[PDB]
Formats: sequence, structure tokens, C-alpha cells
Amino acid sequence: GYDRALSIFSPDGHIFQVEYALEAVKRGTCAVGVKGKNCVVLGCERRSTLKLQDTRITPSKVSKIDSHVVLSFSGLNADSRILIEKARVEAQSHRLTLEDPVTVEYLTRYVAGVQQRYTQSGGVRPFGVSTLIAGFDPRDDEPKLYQTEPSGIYSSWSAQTIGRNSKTVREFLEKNYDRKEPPATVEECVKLTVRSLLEVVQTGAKNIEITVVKPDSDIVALSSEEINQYVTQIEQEKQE
Amino acid sequence: KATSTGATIVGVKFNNGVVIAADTRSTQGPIVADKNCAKLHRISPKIWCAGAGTAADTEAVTQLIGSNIELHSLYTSREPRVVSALQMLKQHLFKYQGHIGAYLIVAGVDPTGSHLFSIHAHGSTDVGYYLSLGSGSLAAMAVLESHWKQDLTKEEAIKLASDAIQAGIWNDLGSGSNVDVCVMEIGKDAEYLRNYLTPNVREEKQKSYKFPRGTTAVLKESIVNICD
Amino acid sequence: DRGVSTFSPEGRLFQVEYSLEAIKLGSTAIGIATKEGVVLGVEKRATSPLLESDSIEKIVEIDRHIGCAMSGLTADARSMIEHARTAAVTHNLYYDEDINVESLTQSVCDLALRFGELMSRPFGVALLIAGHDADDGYQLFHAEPSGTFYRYNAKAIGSGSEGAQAELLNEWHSSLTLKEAELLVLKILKQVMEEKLDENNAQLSCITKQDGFKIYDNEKTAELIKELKEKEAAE
Amino acid sequence: NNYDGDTVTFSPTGRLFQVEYALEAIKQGSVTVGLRSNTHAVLVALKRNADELSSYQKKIIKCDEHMGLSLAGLAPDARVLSNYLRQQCNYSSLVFNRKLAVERAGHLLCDKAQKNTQSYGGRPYGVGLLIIGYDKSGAHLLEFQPSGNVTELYGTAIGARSQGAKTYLERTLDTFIKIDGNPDELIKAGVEAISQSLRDESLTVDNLSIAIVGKDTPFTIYDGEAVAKYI
Amino acid sequence: TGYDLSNSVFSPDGRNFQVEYAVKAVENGTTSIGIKCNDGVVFAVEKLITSKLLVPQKNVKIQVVDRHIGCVYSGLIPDGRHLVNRGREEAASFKKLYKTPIPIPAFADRLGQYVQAHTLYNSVRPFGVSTIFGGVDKNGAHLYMLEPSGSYWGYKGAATGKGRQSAKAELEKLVDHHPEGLSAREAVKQAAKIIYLAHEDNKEKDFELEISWCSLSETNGLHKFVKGDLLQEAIDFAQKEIN
Amino acid sequence: GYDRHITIFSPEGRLYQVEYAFKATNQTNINSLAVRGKDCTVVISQKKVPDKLLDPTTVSYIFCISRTIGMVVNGPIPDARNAALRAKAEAAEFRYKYGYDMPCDVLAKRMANLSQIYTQRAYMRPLGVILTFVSVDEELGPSIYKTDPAGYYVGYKATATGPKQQEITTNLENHFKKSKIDHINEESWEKVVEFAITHMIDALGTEFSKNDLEVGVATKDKFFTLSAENIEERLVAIAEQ
Amino acid sequence: GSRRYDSRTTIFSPEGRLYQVEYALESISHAGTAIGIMASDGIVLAAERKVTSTLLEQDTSTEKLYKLNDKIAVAVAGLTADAEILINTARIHAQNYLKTYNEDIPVEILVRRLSDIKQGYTQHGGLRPFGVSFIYAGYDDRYGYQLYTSNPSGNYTGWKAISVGANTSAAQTLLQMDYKDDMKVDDAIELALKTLSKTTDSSALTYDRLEFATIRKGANDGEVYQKIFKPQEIKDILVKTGIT
Amino acid sequence: QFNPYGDNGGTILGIAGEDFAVLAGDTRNITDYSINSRYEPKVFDCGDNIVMSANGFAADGDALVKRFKNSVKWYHFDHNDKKLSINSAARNIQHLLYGKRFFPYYVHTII
Amino acid sequence: MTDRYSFSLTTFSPSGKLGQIDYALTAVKQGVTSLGIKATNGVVIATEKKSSSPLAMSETLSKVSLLTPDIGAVYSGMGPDYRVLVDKSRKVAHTSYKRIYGEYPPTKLLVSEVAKIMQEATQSGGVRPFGVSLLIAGHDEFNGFSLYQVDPSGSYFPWKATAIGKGSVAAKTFLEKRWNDELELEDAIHIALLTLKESVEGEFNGDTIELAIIGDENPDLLGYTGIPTDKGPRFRKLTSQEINDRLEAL
Ligand SMILES: [Cl-]
Ligand SMILES: [Mg+2]
Repeated sequence: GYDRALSIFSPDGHIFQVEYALEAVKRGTCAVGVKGKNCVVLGCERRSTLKLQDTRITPSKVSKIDSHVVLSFSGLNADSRILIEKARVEAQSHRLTLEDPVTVEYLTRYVAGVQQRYTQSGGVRPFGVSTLIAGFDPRDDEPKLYQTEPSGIYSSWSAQTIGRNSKTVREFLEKNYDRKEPPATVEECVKLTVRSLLEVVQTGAKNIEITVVKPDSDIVALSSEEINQYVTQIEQEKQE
Repeated sequence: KATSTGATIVGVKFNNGVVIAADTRSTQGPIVADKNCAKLHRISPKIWCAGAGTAADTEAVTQLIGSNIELHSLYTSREPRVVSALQMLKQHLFKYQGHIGAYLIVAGVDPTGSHLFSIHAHGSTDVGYYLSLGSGSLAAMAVLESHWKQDLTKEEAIKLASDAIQAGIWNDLGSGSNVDVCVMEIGKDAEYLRNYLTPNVREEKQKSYKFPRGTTAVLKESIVNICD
Repeated sequence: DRGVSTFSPEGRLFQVEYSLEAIKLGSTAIGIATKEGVVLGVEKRATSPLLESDSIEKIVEIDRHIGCAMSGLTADARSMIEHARTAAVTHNLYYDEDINVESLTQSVCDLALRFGELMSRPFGVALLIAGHDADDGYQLFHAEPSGTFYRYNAKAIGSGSEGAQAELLNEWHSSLTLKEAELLVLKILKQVMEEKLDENNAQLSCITKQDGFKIYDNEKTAELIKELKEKEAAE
Repeated sequence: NNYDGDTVTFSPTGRLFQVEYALEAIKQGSVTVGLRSNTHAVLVALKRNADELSSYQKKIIKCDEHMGLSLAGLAPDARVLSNYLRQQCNYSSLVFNRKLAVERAGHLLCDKAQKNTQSYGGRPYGVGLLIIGYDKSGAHLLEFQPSGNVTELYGTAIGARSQGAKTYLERTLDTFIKIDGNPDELIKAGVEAISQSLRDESLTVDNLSIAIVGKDTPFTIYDGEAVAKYI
Repeated sequence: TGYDLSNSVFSPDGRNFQVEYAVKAVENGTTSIGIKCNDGVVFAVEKLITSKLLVPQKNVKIQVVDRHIGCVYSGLIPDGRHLVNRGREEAASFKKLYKTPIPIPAFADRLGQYVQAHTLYNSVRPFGVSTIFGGVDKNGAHLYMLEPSGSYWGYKGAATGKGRQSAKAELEKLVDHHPEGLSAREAVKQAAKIIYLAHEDNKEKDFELEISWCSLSETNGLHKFVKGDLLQEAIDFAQKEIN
Repeated sequence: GYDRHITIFSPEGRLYQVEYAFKATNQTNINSLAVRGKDCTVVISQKKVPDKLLDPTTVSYIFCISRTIGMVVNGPIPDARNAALRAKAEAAEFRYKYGYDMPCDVLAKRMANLSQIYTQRAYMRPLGVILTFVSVDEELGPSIYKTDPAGYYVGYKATATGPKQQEITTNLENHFKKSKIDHINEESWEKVVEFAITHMIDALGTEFSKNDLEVGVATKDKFFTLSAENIEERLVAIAEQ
Repeated sequence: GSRRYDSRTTIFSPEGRLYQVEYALESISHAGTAIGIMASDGIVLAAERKVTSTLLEQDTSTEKLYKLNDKIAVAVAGLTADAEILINTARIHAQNYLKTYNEDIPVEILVRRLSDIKQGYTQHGGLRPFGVSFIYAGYDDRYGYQLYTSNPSGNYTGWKAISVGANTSAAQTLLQMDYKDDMKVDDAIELALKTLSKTTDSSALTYDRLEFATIRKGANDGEVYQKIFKPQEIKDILVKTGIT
Repeated sequence: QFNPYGDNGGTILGIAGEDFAVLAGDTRNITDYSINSRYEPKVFDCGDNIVMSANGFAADGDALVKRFKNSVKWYHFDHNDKKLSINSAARNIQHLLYGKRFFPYYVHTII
Repeated sequence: MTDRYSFSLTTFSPSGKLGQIDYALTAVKQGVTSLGIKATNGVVIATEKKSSSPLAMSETLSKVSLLTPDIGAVYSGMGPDYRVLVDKSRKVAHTSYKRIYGEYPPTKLLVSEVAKIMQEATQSGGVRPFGVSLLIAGHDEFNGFSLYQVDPSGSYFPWKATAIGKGSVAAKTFLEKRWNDELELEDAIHIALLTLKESVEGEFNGDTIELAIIGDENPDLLGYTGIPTDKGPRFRKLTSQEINDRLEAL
């Protein structure tokens, strides 16, 4: 079999294939995660360079791993499918053996472990993908939001963004997100998420996707019109 | 519950070649499944193969070796030899320790000359001027031992072979119906004589069993769609 | 290019030497061994204020009697920790006893040089393994990606290591109490950290014979930080 | 230069540079001395510390009741090779009820090291070994190089500044070979030999490592206050 | 260029430079020889005494294969040991299947095909040894010499290593002056002389002489080392000739 | 320029490693010749023993592959013996599997296929040898089939191989242009060997002693090599007319 | 050893791009243009054969349009030989699914499978990727008529109208200009042929340079029919739409 | 049919005192009605102050003792010459025995 | 050892070119001209027997090969590559078809199998592409007569008539002027001989030209009689005499 060490150390102690995988993430469309008091909202950018797209069937940016956990990403789309499939299999495997669905932290730890493995295995390149994994632990009402990256490191975030111009939207979130008082309702959380994307997106039309996850496997994706109402209300307050 | 047919198969060497013959009954237990099967098979144009025992194994093994013989003939730019078929058959059969129940008479002509062999399911081979196989082998061999001589002509060998098959047809319950013959002479094309003898023709029935139309009770009719 | 297992003209493995450079970029981890226990402390170094710092796990339990701190590419440590835990538990299963700290450390270091063209590269992380067993008492080891491990009375790894080690050189003596060690780790971490040290960007832990391995609460560490500030203002 | 990228490549003068670079790792290693008489064989090793807080790296490894070695170079490679020796000593005892001859142990180490010098993907071992033992033909001392070359000697030294100890043993040859039935005097000669390789530093109680094997002496390693007697 | 950086690559000349570089390692080694006598063969080798600390007569270089074949080589000693280990496996499997001990020409090809196989791929390095070997079989005595390329021939006398030119010239004199042949005991004496004469190319350090032999009359066709009185007699004969 | 190091195409569609393997073929500086009689196939090859320390009986480039097939090789001896061992193994296997002796042309094709693989697969180098197979085939009669490092093979009325192949080839061409037949019209193999040696002498412009030549002869049901004394008897007959 | 000759087909550039994928896409940009247009009552597949000859046997020739099953077809842009390897694998996946569930494979599931196979060649194995871009035209009872595209990266997306191969930038602009959601198959047929007629590098668009297919519920009642157009039928539709 | 097992007879006895322990066994070795040996030692000193006997089928008994003695040796190598305690030895012997759960050592072991 | 070349030796260059395939095609371009012409009642394939030496027996070198009784093949490019492909093509006709369906494969499907083998040498680890283009002529019951070209890439195309190798550009132009859909087999053979003469320098006769047809069933070449459905091979290689007879009516 092909056994070539593609991910190796350089004289300055860097693994360039892992660092170049991050550059693929930088190119990917912007993804953002914001957790409220009783919800987590995942926002995703859709580049409007592609119209004539069939939005019914085109792969959506947010994917359910189980009924209670979701995964969004920035980077190589094809790479993300492999991580999503593995995560979904592991979620069912966990239910089968432990007789309990995965915690959000466990699922994150698994996906992050797969990514790490691809940074020191022979004959493979790292995933050009960073993920945002969000949901609620079984029988728990505390919101969970985690981030993973090609190197395989992962951590918990009150709010986070990944992808292109994520530096700008992180700037926004860092000054607009208060830890002592997170977005107390679904409305407030979705509003803050749409606001953060409007710093970067362009037109607030079909360029913004929003998915809301609530406790006890309550996950719903907002439609164009519902999001459009947030876009409308935000700029009308801005004209002042 | 695989087919194992009763048979009488024989092989007889003569002046300028070799002839093989067989009956045309295929049995299922005591039931006659096919009243006119073809037990003479081809391995190559001028090498033919009569088979007995487990019907599926004889056909399968004759076709596999025949296939490899054709590729070997094309590879070597040479007409295939009987000893090649013999060697490939016996090494195959031996590898399976008799679990492939193929018992064969192999016969043919090639640049080396005319040949006649028998192969047993466990992988043993024999050489001979006259051979017989099948449930009617003893009936056939009795005739061969009574009438065979050295320096047989073409017409004499066909007569002896078919007489040996007939002994099986009449006296062995496993064998019956017709007599197939294949003649393989040196310097000539091999001639397959399908149903060379037909001494067991079904007599006219005493009555026609053509039913009046509408006899069978019917519940439902419907046109079936075979087209796309 | 060149082999992953290639020797330099000086007689060193390129890849091992380069992984040591990655560890120099890692956040600081400090260990101090005393006769009352071994203390392990780490710099958390969150990249952003929105990152929930208690999800940063750079101190880890291997068994009840063995703890471990990491510095460098921390994702690489996960399989090392998994192996260590399995080795500890497996030995207990086979022998109905605790495994020696050195034996555990040796088992971890056996993974290190299993790379080539096995894994495709060395680990990019260094470990401080601290623990207690009946034979050799309280112990602290430094496990490197070279497969070498040294026992230490006190040791610092990561970006502030040479400044911290010089400080540990002066401060350590054979009569240190557990409390004195805790403050000493906090003092030296505070010295080498970029950001100002508090209970959210630094973490303490210890291993004692009685209570085993324990990661300190942020409230417990916060008190020790306040105790440190006052005693430094005391002269 | 262009021929040192891997162990599978000869240079135009017929040299194997990767093997030579592996040999260089031994020269960087701390000094260790081996010497023997007709009754006993002794290892003396200068252990190296990382700093004043650190322990002194162990240099001597026991392979069986009648055999063991000292190392200089990459310590993990010594662990791999000593483990292999332990297994081979053990195979000989279990299968043949026979203690493995020191000379045969050298042949096994040679062949194991050789395979890593002729194949692609691998690397040579980066350690030198001094094997001492007492078998059915008396005391023995072997020197192992990761080139595969194993040599039986009366005395030797490997590591940094080993040339000083080696010259001393070459002078003392006729004296120390005759130290029969006196373990303490043979060790003294070894401690005096390794002293010819010291600069700036001297032999302390946690610095010095000594091993001995002989006629009625199982392979035993002395460290700590057990070697204060010889300082 | 770059044709010499990888084994099994043909240069524009049609040469395998990596094999030619292996020869340089052989030429750098100590002198070893082989002499075919009337009913057997004699092998001898120069062992450089690098230091006084080397235990005399202990670091044995000549190796036995089966019980009737002797092998000696110059160059990288470990490579030679690897080749002999293979030879011992070949000889064992031959005897296992065919009962009779492996004939010397048969054994020669076994080593030859193995060494040649290490010139077919870039994933292996050629052998850094030339091996002189032989013994007695049912057809009599045989002496062979085998190069890094896998090339081997039968020989009346053979030499390799640093002093091969000197040795060859000495061997050629023996062939010319003894068309009828040389006795086993004569060959041992002559082998000692030739190694002593070939030691001029390695004159800086002193050396130790090692000799072995297989002879139908002297050793019953078995390989044996020349020891004690017979060895000293050969050393004396050699020392007398150089003075 | 790594297209010159392994067997991949150059921009011109060439395989340089194959071309350089052809050049290695002439490294021994030995010429060989093969001709067909009525009942036999003869192959002769130059024999050079440049070292007096060599045992001349062991210096050979003619191989007895099977009872019926002989093979002369042009190229270095290690590759020659590699090919010889394989050809022997292939011939023995063939007889076991198919129940009859492997024909000369079929063995040539098999070895040619093996060579072709080395020109397409990168990890295997070509063998720097040209193989000339000879026999008296039971179907085709006297046969000469030659294989090269490119994996090419073809039957020959007669053939020559080595540094001076062209001189020998043209000499042979001129003879068969006169006779207008595909073989040497001679009953005994002894005279076919004499023809072969005579025409090599004419073509190369050199005289031969008994130790300068090596001769193989294929007859019905056996191939054999001639001793120095058998060759001497041949050389005497040539000189006496 | 062998490492020396390894191109390393599955590595990132410093910019985080997959070299071989990018270069394979460059290869595909020289292939004949293929166009897919989805309508409410069916799908159209139109594709240009590359500079042909008068001696080419067109009626038995297939380089662009392939049947995966009775419900799903593909248009190919790139290396035809690479495409056939993937096409056979897709045909097998469809049958595996049908055997397992006793239902025809949903279009997206087939598309995802093929796209995952492409992805694998970009991450592991050290082999070159497939130099192929597909347009998938298909129908199932969940989403109805669907158009997808996949490329050598293994990335796939859904479309109302899409082009692959040569001059996609020009083709996509023309499609974006004239496409409407309430469009019908007969209108889509015209748009596809008009777009190819303008974007083609040839002097004129003729029947012998085209492959054409439609997937219609214009199959008698509650079922779907695939129609791979014959050379004469392509000639007729060219006259009907007023291009020749 | 080949029977891989046999019965070599013998009787062993272990008694634990307050600060001592004894392991005793007869020295007779038998098959069927014949005596193989009147003195064939059955109780062994395995080092680290542990004595062991594996009574029943003597071939399996000798194999087990041999493998345990070996385990004591490697315990010293792997764990800095640490003394193998009797409880640790017992757990180790369980794993040696259970390793051949489906082709057992036909012995009754006492340490 | 072990084959350690598990990576592709053919890769995409920045311009999108697969270098090794382009170079394989260049080797085909240097190859001797071969052609194929399809008639209403048959197909003809032809090439020049470029003898490397006059001492060589060029009858022993078959450039035109029977793949099945109803399918034949000719090439331009590297001969050894062709020979091994013929061996694989013959075997795959049995293993992947005849041993399953009890009949020989149709021309297009055998071509497809050969194409797949050539495609794999373009992508698999540690191999170069085949340096040949093939012309495969054949007949089967449901597709009738057909002629296919297969290239080093694994791409294949059906032709009415075509040429490959040395003088293919001039030969294809010559075929375009002469070909029509009403040609009888003898007319196609006549055109083949005319076309082939242009690319041949030296001798032009039955001994220097190799020519075969796919035409009527040949019961005389079957080797046996008795089975009515078996009527013999449609592939037939023309003899040296048969070619010369048609060179007088040239
Ligand atoms: Cl083959
Ligand atoms: Mg090659």
C-alpha cells in the first residue's frame, strides 16, 4: 500500500500539510456558531457566485449527526462528507453499546481524533476542514458548541466563526457577545448570528442559512423569508 | 439431489483414429428426466469427451478445461493435444479429492496421433484401446471383450462401439433411448453423428388427450407487459 | 525528498530534532516533586476570549496514582494518553496491583520512535508524567518524542522553559512542602506567561499517596494565587 | 553528500554515509569502559545527566544471569537490541537448557544490525554496545558497532573521549588480564581506565555505574553508594 | 547524470554504477585468498590487528557452510555474514529435499542468484563483499569467487581485497610451476606465504594469519580450520620466504 | 530527467533504460552465431578466458535449458544465469502442467513476455541480455528464436549476436541469397557445425583454436554441448579442405 | 528508493489547494461542452462531441451520454476512459441498492457514492484523480427531476441548469440569462441547443457533432422514460429549433 | 484417535501457617498401573520466595511452571527487579491458564 | 524487494496534459501504418510486415491476431505491448464472458475490456501506459460487423474506416475519398491494398503485407461437423497467395 509520510515536521517545527489544510479552511465559505441561554444557532454563508442552483437538492451546509447534534464546516466540501459519515456511524454505535446517545463533547472528541489521525498516518493527507459541532447532551438543557480543526485540536466556545473573513465576524462577536448575559431567547440568538454574517456576506438574500437547535432533539432550519425578516429588521435599526 | 445420470459410454481405437459413443438417457433417480440428452462433448475441435457420474461436474469440468485448452492453443500457436486435456483434467480432479464426481472417457486426434484415455473422479487415469464407463459399463465391456480385435477399420469400430452401447441400452436400466457417435480420424475433420441409431421410438398412443376448449376453470385473465 | 528516519551528519534524527522545535512553541507546563506530593501546572493560553477555557485539557489523569501534563502539539498526546491508560489498567488486570510510574513512562516512550515509511512522524508533544508508587515514592518524569525520559526533581517544558528551569534551579530543595511547591509553580508560570496569570488561564494539579491524582478547582487555585500575591508583597 | 539520503546507497568510494552518521551518534555519547580477566569481566560507565535537577541516564542493561551490556549513543536503540538479546538468551535456555555463548550473542547482534543497513525505509541503529559475559569458555568482552561489526577484546572503550581509556588499557593489558579471583582490583583498573577520559568533571556517587560478571558471580549492576567504595 | 544514485539503473554505458561502488568497498577490505589443490581447497585471510586489545585467534573470519564448504570474503564483514547465512539456508533445503549434501557448483549458483537479485531493485543495496568459497563434492574439489554483481566463475586460485594484485601474481606463478597440481599440505604453506606477501599493501599494522581447508585425504572432505602445529609450520614457512 | 532512470516514456516515446540494457548486452565482447541444418540446429559462441587463474571449464554462456532446448546468451553472466534458471523452471513447469515438452518458440515467447513486463513495470529493471533459443521442435523442426531486453522475439533461418553481429549477419545473408533455401542442406550436424565455424572465421577475419570456441548442438530429442576435443576434430576437418 | 519518483498526487499547495484536482479541472476545460437543463416536466442533456471525422460511425458511437439505470443518466466531460470506470461502478451501486431495498436508488444517493469515490483518490492511495466531470440527470419519487454535477475533487452540487467542459463561463451566463422556473422540456431543448450553438468553438453546430438525451414523464402515465436521441433525431430537432 | 492428555497421578498439599507456608507433594510419577519414576520432583522454587506445583498431566504441569518461572524473570526485567508478590503471581497464573481456556492445561495448580 | 512503486507514474501537468499518455501516442505515431475498412458484408484489417532482418522469418511474427473466432486485432506502435495485450484480451473474452454466458463476447464489449486494461495502466501504481493503438474488427449476431480503435488512454471509437501510425493522416484522407456505405468486402480489400501501398517504401507483396478479414462463416475451418448451429469462424487471415492474386487486379 501507499505509505508515504506526507505530513512531516519542517526545520522550524511546523507541519506544512496541516497548515496548508487550514488555508483550505480559510478559502471555505464562512460558518458561525452562537449559543444562547437555551439554544445554539449555526449560521452559514452561501456564495452567490453560483445561481441556477437547485437549493432543494444541493447539499446543505449544516448536517444532523444525530437527532440532537448538528455539524457545520468550512473548507473542502468533499472532505467534510467523510467526517460526517464517520460521525453518524459512531453516533449509532454509541447508542448501540452504551444505550445512550453521544454527548456533544464525545462526538467532537471523536471527529477531532479522526482529523488528528490523518496528520500522522502514512499515505494520507489531512482534512481541509474545520467543523462547528453543536447540540444538547441527552436529558440536559445546557447549550454546547465546539470547534475542531485539521490538526485535531478541539475546544468549547461561547461563540465562534470559521472560514473566509472569519477574522472580521470574530471581531464582531468579541465586542457584541456578553458572557454574563448570552442571547436569552431564540430570536436574540438568531439576530446576533445574522448580524455577525452581515458584516461579511454581501446581500442578505439566499446567502445566509440559519439552523436553530434546542434541547430534546428540537432542530429546525429557518427559511429564506424568516431569515429575510431578520435581515430587514437589522438594517432598519441601523439607519439611525 | 444433483443430477447423476445413468449412462453407457464407450471409446474404441481403430486404424487411422478413434471413435467414442454414448446412450441418450438422463436419469433422476428412477425417473427419466431427459430422453435424448447429448453426452458427447467438445473439448477442442478434434478432441471429444464422453462423461458419466455427477452430470453438473462432467459438463463443468469439460468446459473449463476446454476453455483453458483454447487459450493454450492460441498462446502456443499449436493445435491442442489430448495429453494436455488429460493432464489438466486429472490435476483439477485430484486437487478436489473426488468431490468433483466427474468420470470421463477422453478421445481425440492431434499432431502426435490418435489417443484414448479414461479419467476417474479422484484423479487417476488409464490408457486403452477399448474402454467403457457408466452404469452400463459392464454390459458394454462384455460386448467389447467378446468382439474387439486389433486393426479395426472405421466401419467396424463404429459397429463395435454402437453394439456396446446397445448392450447397455437394453440390459442396464440406467441407460436407454438412442446411440450418439463421434468419429475422430487422422487427417480429417471429426464427424459428430447425433442420434446415429434410434431403436426406441415411442409407439402411437391409443387415444388423443386434446381437451375441449374451456375445460379448465379460470379465475382471472390479464395481459402481461414484456415491453419497456 | 529524504527519509523520515534519516540521521543528520551530527548523528541526530532530523524529525526528532524538528519535533523538539514544535514543543518549544507550546504552552508552558511545570512539574515539581516533593516528599509530600508532586505538583503539575500548565498555561492554558486560550487563543480568544470567546473560547471557554475550562474545555482546555492539558492536565490529564492516567490512573489514580499517575497524572500527566503536556506541551506542544496537544492533539498528538491523545493516543499517548490512551496508551498510558490502557497500559496502567492492563497491568492491574494482569498483576492485581498498581503499575510503577517509571514502567508506565517507559511504556509511553516505547511509542516515540515507532515512526517511518507505524505512524508517519514523531509526536510533536512533550509530557510531564507525575505519580507515586510504594517502591520509589513520589516521582516526576519528562517524556520526549526521542523516546528518552529523564526523572526530575522539578522540570519545565514549553515556550518559557529555559527561563523557568533556571528559576526552578534556584528554588527547589529537598524539604519543600506541597503548599510551597504549589505557590512555586504559580510564581514561575506567572513569570513566563504572556498574559496575566489567573485561575482561568492557568491550571494546577497534584498527586498524593492518600488522595491520588486531583485537578484543582478554579476556586482552589484562585486562593493560592491570592496567597502568592500577598507573600510577594510581603518583602 | 548526494549519497547520504538513505542507507541503501553506496558513495562513489564505496562508503555508507548513513551508517557513518549513526557511528557519529556513539562518539557524542558518554564514555563507557569494558575490561576482563580470566575469572571476571567488568563494565564501567560514566552516566550523563541533563542538568542538576535531572537523574543520570542509566548505561548498563542486564540481559541474563551470565550476560549484560553497556551503551553509548541512542538509548532507545540499546533497549531494542538488549531486548532482542534477552529473548535470544531466553530462547537458548528454554529450548536447549543452555546458556547462550557470548560469541554467539555477538553474531546475532551483528546480523540484526546488518539488515537495517541494506534495506530501504529503515535506518541503522544509533548506538554502540559493550557486552560482557561469563559462559562455558570463561570471561568475555565484546564491542558492538551499528555497522554490524562485533569484536571480541580484552578491554575497550566507546563514547566521547574514549581514546584516553583505550590507550590506558592498551598499556595495562598485561596487568589487568592477570587480576584473577579479585573482583575489587579488576573494577579499580576499570575505574582508573575511565578516569583517563574525564575532563572538567570527576567520578561522583550518582555519576558512576559499574557492572560485573564472573565465575561465581551473577551479572550485577552497582549504582549509588555501592560505588562510593571505588571513588 | 544521476545514474549512479540508484541501484539497478542502467547508465548510458549499460553499467550499474552502484555495483561498481560496492566493488570499491571490497577493494578497501583485507586480503583473502583461495587455492585449489589436488583433492581439495585451501582458504586463507589477512586479519589486521588494529590494537593489542584484540584477543588472538578469537575473531574468526572464515565460515563453514554445511560440513564440506568453506567461505571467506573481503569488504563489509556483515554483508559476508548475511550471504553465508543465506548459503546455509540454501544448503539445508537442498539436503532436506535431495538427501545428498549440496554440490559446490550448485551452491555457487545459489549464492550467485541471491547476490544478483540485489542488483535488480532500487529498494536494496548490492553486497559489499567478494566471496571466495568452495569444497569437495562427489565430482571432486571446486573453488569459486563471487563478485557484488553476482558474477562468479570457477578458479584454480583466487584473491580479493586490498592486496589482490600481489596475491594474483603469486597464484599465477603456482599455476605455471605446477601443472600436475599442488598437494593440500603444500597449498596451506603457499597460502600462508601469499597472505604474508600480500600484507605489503597493509604494512602499517601487523596482522594475524587464518587458514582453513577441505581435502579428501587430509580432512575426509570436511571443512576444518588449520590449528596449532600445522598453522605454526605454515607461519614459519611464510616468514622464511619474506626474508 | 528521471525518464532515463526508470522504464517510462521519454518525450520522443522512447524507453532509455531498455536502450541502455541493449548496450550492456555487448559488455562481454563475445559474438554468437546460430544456423539450422536438415535435422539439427547449431549454435556457436566465442569463448574468452582472459585470466589464467580461471577454471576454463566453468566459463560458459551456453545453457542446457531442457533435454530438447538449448540457450546461448549475449550479455553479463549474472543476468545470463538469472534468465537460464527461469527458463529451466518454466520449461519444467510446462511439461508438468500440459503433459508435453515445451516448444522452443513458446519458451522464447514466455521469456519475451517476462522481459516486456520489466519494460512496463518500474520496480523491475530489464535484463541486459539477448537470449537465443535453439531446438529441433517435434512440430516445426529446426528452430532458432531470439529474445532481447525490449521483449521482442522472432524466429530465424539463422542469426548472429554481439559487437560484430553485422559482419556475421551480412555474411550469412549472402550465403542464403546464393543457396535460396532456409537452412544448411547437410545430413550430419558435424558438417553444420563446420559450416557455422567457417562462416564466423570468414566474417570476423580471425582464426580459432579449440579453446576459443563454444558449441551447442540441438538434434531430435536432445540438445548437447561439444567438448574441446570435439571442437578440435571440427577445426581439423575445416583446415583439411 | 522509490520515493524519488513519487509525484505525491494527494498534497495541498501552500494556498491550500489540491494540485492534481486543479490540473484535472484544467484538463476538463478543454473537453467538449455538456449542458443539463431541468424543467418541470423533464430534464434535457445536450453535449458536443470533440472535433469529429466524417468516417466516424456516429450511430454506434457514445462518448458523452451514458445510462446508469432506467431513471438516471450522465453527461461526461473529460477523459472518456476514466468516466467509463466510474460509470460501471455507479451502475453496480444502483443494482446493489435495488437488490437490498427492492426500490430504485434515489438520485442523490448514487451521486454521493460516486463523488465519495472521487474524493478518496484526492486524500489517500497516491494515485492520480479521475479527470472527469459528470452532469447527473435523474428522477426519483422523493425530489422528482434532479440535476447534479461532480468534479475530480469529489464535490457535488444541485442545479436547475448547468454546463461542464469547455466555455462554461460563457455557457453559464447564457443559461442564467434565458432560464426560467416554469420552463418546459421543449423550451429547455431549445435553450440547450442555442447555448451550445453560441459557445461552440466549431464553425457551425451540426447533428454529427452532438449527443442529445431527454428524461421525460412523457412516458405513458405514472412512469419515466429515457430517450437517447439517434443521429437522425438530433438532425430533426436542429431543424425544428431553427439552428440548421 | 489421538488423545493429547494423560494422567501422571501424584498428590500435592499446601498449608498456610501464621508466618510460614508449606507446599508438599509425593515424588512418584505413573501411567496406568506402571511407575515411571520413584523420584520425580513436582514442587518447585520459582524465585521471589514463591513455590509452585501443577499436578495432573505432567507435560502441561512442566509447561506451566516453566512459563511462570519465565514470567518471574521478565517481571524483573520490565519492572526494575521488583519482587513479584504472591497475590500478583496468582493473578498472573490465572492469565497463563485462561489463555488456553479452549485447550486447557490439564492440571490443578497450587502456589 | 516488493513493488514499492504504489504511486501513479502518469499524472496531470499544470496545462492539464497527461504526459505519459501523450508520449505513448508519440510512440504509436512512429509505428508502422495499419488500417481497417468496414464493408456491408465484412471488415478488413491490414498492416505492413516490417521485417527487422531478412534472416528473420516474418511469418512467425503475427501483427494480425485472432481474439475470438469472430474478432481480430491489428496495431501500430510497440509490438511487445501488443503481444501481451492480445494474451490478456483472449483470456478476458473467456473469464469475463464465455465462462458466464456460454458464448463469445460481442465486439464492442471485448473492446471495452481491452480498453479498461489500457486505462488501468494509465492510473495504477508503478506502471507506464501501453505504447500501442489497436484496431479491432469483429462480427456478432445483434450488432453485425464493426470496427473499433483503442488508444493508450483507454479511449475507443467506432469507425467506418481508419488508419493509425506512421502515415495515418494521408491514409485517412485516402480512405475518405474511397469509402461509401455500399462497399462489398472485395471492394474494401481492394481499397485497403491501394491505401497501404502509399505508406510502404520497399517490397509490396503477400509476404510483406499482413491482411485479415471478418466475413462469412467458415465451416471448413471449424474442425468438426454434426452441430448445425456451429458454422465456423468469421475471422480469416488471407494467405500470401490470396493477397498477390488481388495485387494483379490492382
Ligand atoms: Cl506469459
Ligand atoms: Mg522497469
